[PDB]
Amino acid sequence: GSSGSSGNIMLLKKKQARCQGVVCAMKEAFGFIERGDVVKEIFFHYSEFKGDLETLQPGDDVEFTIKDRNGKEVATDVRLLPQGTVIFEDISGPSSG
Repeated sequence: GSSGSSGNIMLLKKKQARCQGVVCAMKEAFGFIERGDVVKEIFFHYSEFKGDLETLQPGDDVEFTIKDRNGKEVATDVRLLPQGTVIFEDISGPSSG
């Protein structure tokens, strides 16, 4: 009997896709994100924004995931993006992401 309950072994977790842009609108309740290659924008609420509401300007790059929201397309679970030009360092490892 070879067929049965099997497990415990390497597991590949390759990334799928994502959508990011630039915070063009700055308000004390909600804002909008602008796209580069494409011209599609969405409405994101700061309440969902998971970052530093204290220091966010002028328009730090941000990420989001378009869902199948009924009515309009909004961005849920917004997460700020990393700095632009990366700088060398002495931290060799798997890194995040």
